[PDB]
Amino acid sequence: GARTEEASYSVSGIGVRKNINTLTVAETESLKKALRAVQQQSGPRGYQEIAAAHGYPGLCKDNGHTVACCHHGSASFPQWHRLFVVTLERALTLQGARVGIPYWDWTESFTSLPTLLTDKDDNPFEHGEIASLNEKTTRSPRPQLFSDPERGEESFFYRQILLAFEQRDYCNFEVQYEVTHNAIHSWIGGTSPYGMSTLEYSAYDPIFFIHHSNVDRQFAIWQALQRYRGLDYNSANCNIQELRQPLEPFNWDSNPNDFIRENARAVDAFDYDQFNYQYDDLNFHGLTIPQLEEAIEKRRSEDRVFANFMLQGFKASADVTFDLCDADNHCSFAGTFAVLGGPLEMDWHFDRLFQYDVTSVFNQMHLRPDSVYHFDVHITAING
Amino acid sequence: WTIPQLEEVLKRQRAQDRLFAGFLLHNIGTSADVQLFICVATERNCNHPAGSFSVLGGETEMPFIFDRLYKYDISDPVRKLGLKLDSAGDIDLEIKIRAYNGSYLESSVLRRPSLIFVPGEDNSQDQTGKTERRLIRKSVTSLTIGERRSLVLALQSLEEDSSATGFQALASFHAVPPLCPYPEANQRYACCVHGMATFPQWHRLYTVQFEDALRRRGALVGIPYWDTVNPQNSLPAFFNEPIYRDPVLDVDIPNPWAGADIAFENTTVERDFKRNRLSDDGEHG
Amino acid sequence: PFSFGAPYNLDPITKEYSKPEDVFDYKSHFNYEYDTLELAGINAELLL
Amino acid sequence: SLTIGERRSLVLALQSLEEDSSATGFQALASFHAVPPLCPYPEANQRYACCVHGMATFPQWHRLYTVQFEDALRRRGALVGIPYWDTVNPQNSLPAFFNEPIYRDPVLDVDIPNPWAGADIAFENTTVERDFKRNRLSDDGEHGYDNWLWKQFLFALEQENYCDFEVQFEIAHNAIHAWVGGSKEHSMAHLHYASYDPIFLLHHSSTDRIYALWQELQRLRGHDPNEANCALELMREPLKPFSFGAPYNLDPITKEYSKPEDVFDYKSHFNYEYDTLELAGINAELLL
Amino acid sequence: SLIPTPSVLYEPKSRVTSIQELPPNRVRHEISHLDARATMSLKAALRD
Amino acid sequence: TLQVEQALLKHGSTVALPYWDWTLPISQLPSLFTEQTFYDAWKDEVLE
Ligand SMILES: *[C@@H]1O[C@H](CO)[C@@H](O[C@@H]2O[C@H](CO)[C@@H](O)[C@H](O)[C@H]2NC(C)=O)[C@H](O)[C@H]1NC(C)=O
Ligand SMILES: *[C@@H]1O[C@H](CO)[C@@H](O[C@@H]2O[C@H](CO)[C@@H](O)[C@H](O)[C@H]2NC(C)=O)[C@H](O)[C@H]1NC(C)=O
Repeated sequence: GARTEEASYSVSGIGVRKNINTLTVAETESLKKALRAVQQQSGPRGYQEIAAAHGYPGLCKDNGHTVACCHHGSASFPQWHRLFVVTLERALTLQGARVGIPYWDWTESFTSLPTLLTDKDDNPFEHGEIASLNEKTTRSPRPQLFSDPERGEESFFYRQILLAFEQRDYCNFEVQYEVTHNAIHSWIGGTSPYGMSTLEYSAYDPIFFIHHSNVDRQFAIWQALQRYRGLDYNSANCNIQELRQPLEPFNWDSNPNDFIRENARAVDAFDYDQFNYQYDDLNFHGLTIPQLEEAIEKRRSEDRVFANFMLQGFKASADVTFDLCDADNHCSFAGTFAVLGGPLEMDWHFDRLFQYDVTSVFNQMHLRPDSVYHFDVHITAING
Repeated sequence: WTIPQLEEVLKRQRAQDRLFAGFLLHNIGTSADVQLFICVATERNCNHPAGSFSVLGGETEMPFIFDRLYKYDISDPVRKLGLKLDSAGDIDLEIKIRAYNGSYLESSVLRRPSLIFVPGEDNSQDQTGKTERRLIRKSVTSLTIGERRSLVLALQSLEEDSSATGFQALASFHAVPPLCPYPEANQRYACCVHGMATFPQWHRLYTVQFEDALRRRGALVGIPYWDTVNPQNSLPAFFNEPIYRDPVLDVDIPNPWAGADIAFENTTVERDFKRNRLSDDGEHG
Repeated sequence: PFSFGAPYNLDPITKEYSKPEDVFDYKSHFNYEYDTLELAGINAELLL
Repeated sequence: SLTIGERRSLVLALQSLEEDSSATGFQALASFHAVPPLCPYPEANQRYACCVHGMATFPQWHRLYTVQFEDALRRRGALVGIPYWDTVNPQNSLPAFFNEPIYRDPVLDVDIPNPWAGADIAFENTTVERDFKRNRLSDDGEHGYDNWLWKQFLFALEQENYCDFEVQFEIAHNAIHAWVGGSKEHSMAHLHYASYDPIFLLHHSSTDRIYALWQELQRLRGHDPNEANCALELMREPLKPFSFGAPYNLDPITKEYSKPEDVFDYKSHFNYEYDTLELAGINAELLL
Repeated sequence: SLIPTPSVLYEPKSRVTSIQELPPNRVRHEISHLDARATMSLKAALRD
Repeated sequence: TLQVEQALLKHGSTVALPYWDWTLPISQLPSLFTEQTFYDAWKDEVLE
């Protein structure tokens, strides 16, 4: 007879996260088959129950309310989703995957969905099914997704990223970063409530994981540029008391992984050295860290006007628009954004304010702030 | 980690590409350290370090020189600084020497460092799936010892054969005995097409008929051609000396190219080289 | 006599090429080429 | 195998180049290769030569140098690129094409002193002398073709890595230099007098041919024919003095290919190609 | 002393299998695959 | 005119002497004749 001498399936020395266009046939098919297999099978590597952390039925309790307490507006947002994606990657590589999940950046002037979502035969990325309530999730792209009226054919999110990277302190990054995180979710969810604009159906679509990989990437970009500029790059100096609680449910006994269990905290989450996941080329449009600083410098060296807000939750999901009307009431579009919310969440709050650059409209319409004017804000639900 | 589960971890580590820096080093007198700086263009400034390592040295130590280069990894600082992983032309490294007692040494004591990048092991197959067999013909004046010996031995082997695919039988197509248009007809004559419109076709099919057979018989190269358009003050010795001296065996063989004899008529053929004007020159060279 | 087969002519590779009408593209029917189609050190365009 | 017409073209071109004294002349080329040394930064107090010897950029620099010579010669007027002299085979005797100091021009029905026999140096007014060792040519080995450098080139032509190629490529390159320089220092054996010798061109053409052979030798093994991964710290700058423009690097093609990376795509960048990518009467397709 | 003292390196065996290329003689075909030309050539070259 | 190009080629000229045109609108004598001195960058001298 003969002995197999196989298995033991070590999960360590985690590989790389390449771009969507830097993939070949073998790796793509391996990733898709692994995703389908882990979506089918149940257990510790159970995709459905591991994704149940963002929606139905909810697995968290607060003041007699059952929710999915994935932080979605507090000051601990990035690390929760970082550990989420790490858990998914570890689960998929435990069964024999090849590399970590790719990232689909949006800062380019893309005119359509990537090639991953355009496949038709046995690709799990196209649709998501939940046995708990038995329906198919649907994507609702909108024409404004590929159109930007404020500046032009440049990507909408470039302005948000540049107005997010100038500052130094930490807890004033989430305020300008969560809006960009959630606006894409809302737009890709579209008019169909069974998509990503909601919360219960936003967890069973790989687009969610790809988006979260990209936002983790840009958070790492922020960390690296802060390290270069010479400030704190492993912790935060503001709002400590919420940066110590266990990152539930990762501190339960239902954690198949061991490493994340003991260090499923907030401060130690700022370093990914031990988590073993790494990026290939974190460059930004081919512009590197020795370039972003003076790009931001030349952006902020001029005079600007900001339409500051104080956002708050209302347990619902709806897009936000605002229009500027001068003394003669020449109402005109100036900008828009979104907000994250659902019936299965807790009433979050922003510790600090929110900023938005509106210099273009004033400079074009000669509306120097010495005059009289007003903004009308419309809160448009996903059904209009 | 025990033995049977870290080998795949090492393979995974080697799988992706990495950056590196190369050092050469020897005895310096006293144990000290090294310092790395990543000089990057803006002019250029050098403040952020990559890493460091140390060397051992003492005044009583045996003088020595190493053989092969020493590898160090700078992948983590390079990637964190975020420049191009592979197109790292503009990065320049800087060397600083820290002594044990806090002193410094000028970097000229050691050789200038290099920079090395290695691609990952993502490659699966490297060798070409299949080559292409094509024969190439060269002039008689551009032969070398190896293939010349190959050709001469192949021809001398072919000549002395007496089979159906023998030299005599193959060359018998041209003339006597006549075998054309077919032996069945009571009229027998040769059909070396001459003056008609199939001359090149017949005389090229004849040559290829010899060529493929001889290539199978053991020639690495096609038949050499004695171009005559240019002047020939003295004809090449390749077909003059009856005896060819093999370099390998140091043997002497009657060269088949030098001459040959007829089988069924058994009478030697000579060559009339009228050197009166075969070496023409004209009045413009 | 190349039209004749065995035993008069033994090789098979010229039997299918005994037709004179299709023995011009030697580059594809005989896989044998020259070093260069030169003439006494003069190439095609110069000779033209 | 060169013809009489090619010999005439080459001899007239060399006679032309060996007489003018412009910025494009034989003395100028000697200046580019060696003393007076004006490298890398001419205004610097230290004097250095651009002949990069002892690194990975040696083949690229010499290939670009031969490209410059080819462009100059074809501007002068010639029908073929500069031929290569191969020494791998054991030659019975030295070819007389440059050995014979008097070349017979049949078109003009006259004789001309051959410029390939030698030359003279400008700023010293002394003629460089040619030395030979017919014993070196006679060196053949037991198998005849197993010459002294045959084994060396064989050992050179299989290194999968790139940066370990030049380490013996340089010793092969200077082997012929030693074999032809002789006792005299004013000869091929010294760097300071290398472009004053015509055979320099022949030997370096042969070296470029061998490098070209390796270009597909590695390609059959399936790798990058334009890879310089292990020399990034040295490939960051254009090759000198070709990085300059006026008044030295007059040729715009050399100026705009002054970069070291792009010199690898020579087959489509310089419209010149050796007829036989071959070594010693046998092609690489079975050398593998 | 102007050159460092040298060392010795040992390049070992290479147990990888290789497919050698040789002319289509001194290569032992199988008997059935032989054709008429080969058979006649062999029998003549033996009876000789 | 023919009597001079061969002489210049013998004396080491890379190109022959071209012609002077006036068909195009002519304003001033062309620059190749205006200057009187240049710097060689080969002997630290000048030449008219
Ligand atoms: C369709 O539009 C209605 C009208 O706004 C949305 O109803 C809101 O959300 C829930 C749904 O019953 C309730 O709180 C109220 O009916 C509305 N609340 C607020 C604050 O407007 C409804 O949600 C929309 N449909 C979807 C799928 O979102
Ligand atoms: C640190 O150690 C080095 C190594 O010994 C010292 O350098 C030597 O200094 C002595 C006298 O100071 C000289 O005689 C030697 O020639 C030096 N050798 C070398 C290799 O530098 C150095 O002086 C020490 N630091 C201080 C501050 O004294």
